[PDB]
Amino acid sequence: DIQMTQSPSTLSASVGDRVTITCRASQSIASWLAWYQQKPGKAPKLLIYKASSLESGVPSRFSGSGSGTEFTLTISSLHPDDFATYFCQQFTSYWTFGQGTKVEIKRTVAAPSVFIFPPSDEQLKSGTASVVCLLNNFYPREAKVQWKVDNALQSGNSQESVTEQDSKDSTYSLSSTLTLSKADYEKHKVYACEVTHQGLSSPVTKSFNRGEC
Amino acid sequence: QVLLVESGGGVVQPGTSLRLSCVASGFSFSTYGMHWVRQSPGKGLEWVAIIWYDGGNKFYADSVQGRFTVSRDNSKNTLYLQMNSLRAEDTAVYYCAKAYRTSLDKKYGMDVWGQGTTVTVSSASTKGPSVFPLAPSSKSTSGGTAALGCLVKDYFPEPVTVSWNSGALTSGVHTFPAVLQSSGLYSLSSVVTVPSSSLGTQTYICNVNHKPSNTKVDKKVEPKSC
Amino acid sequence: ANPNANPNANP
Repeated sequence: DIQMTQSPSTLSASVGDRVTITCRASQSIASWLAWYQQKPGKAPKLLIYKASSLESGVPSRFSGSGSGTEFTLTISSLHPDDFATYFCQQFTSYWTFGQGTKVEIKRTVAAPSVFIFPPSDEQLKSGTASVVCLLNNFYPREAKVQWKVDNALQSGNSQESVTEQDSKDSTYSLSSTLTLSKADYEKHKVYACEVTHQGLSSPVTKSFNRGEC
Repeated sequence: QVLLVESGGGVVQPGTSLRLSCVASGFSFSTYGMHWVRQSPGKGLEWVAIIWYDGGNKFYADSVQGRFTVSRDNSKNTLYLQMNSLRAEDTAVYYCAKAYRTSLDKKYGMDVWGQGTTVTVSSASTKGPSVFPLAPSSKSTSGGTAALGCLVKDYFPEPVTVSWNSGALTSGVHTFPAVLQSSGLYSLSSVVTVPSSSLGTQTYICNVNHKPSNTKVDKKVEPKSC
Repeated sequence: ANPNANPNANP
């Protein structure tokens, strides 16, 4: 019944950096605060309990501080094993959690390779059209992908998917899928994918004409 | 060696009842309080319920109180979560967790969690996927490399597994997390980057397995002339 | 009982 908020929600840092995650309670919780680490597809693991007590086996580079309404989790020197999402939990008034802080690997800005794929004739025979735009090996994760049909911006007809950050090059990849009815699809000519990203000085557009691929 | 294993998750229709189980090892189960916590992409981590060591005191989150029920059979080392009147918001990974050890402390948290069991509340029926080619072209090429792939669309429930050339192709593959379509069905793409030189002399086939429907689709991906 | 009190045996 106490609201915990964390900041920042995403932290980008390099191996060996000192990183600091803060957690704020809406009201005093004394020292009844716990810090968890969670990696994708895995359960949360308790790192620090009652604000400052390191659990058995947790490396000493982790340390928690604070009491009342302000708490901090510090990693003295970041290891590749420490790139994960971190949650704070108060356990004095039921059990509530912060929204999480994703500590991701920092790297040079990388612009996306933009590929476009026309719908398969096999799908058109079934009466549906799906156009796919692919952004490959880009950093940061934040990217704008705008579908255009005869330069008309689309809204509500696309769905995006993004991979987890790669271990090797620490980049992301993203796919956006515009789904139309065969009859809506056969009504327009130029199908285009406009991408706005930090690594791009100007929005890049890849496009195909219906029937020309 | 404290260990908790959840089970009983699956696909259920809204308004039905599902009982989750949690099995304990490596500690005296009869002597510890136990928790249920759930996690959705959009509700973060949410505590659900707690039950006292002896099964007497039980407390619930307001979002589930009246619909869910926590219990335990200490003679079977098993914690239970009985879910009734399920709704779409109850879709989550459900974790069982062990209370922290007795001390002089007045307030108690949790220390060890299980790996989780997935509950999906869906108004949808099992369906095999339709696999559609993402053909390479001049519009899928960059600096001597080409991108090609497969659209795995309109399948239910999760998961699907994709391999390329029967597994003999493993480098350059990005398989994307499935999206839930407003139709209630799932769609995902899997793409691979290969040299443009190979398109003439190398066959690429995506192999899609969907065990719920016993489907195994082999779709060859051919270059387009554009 | 209070939810956050000792839920274990022999408090």
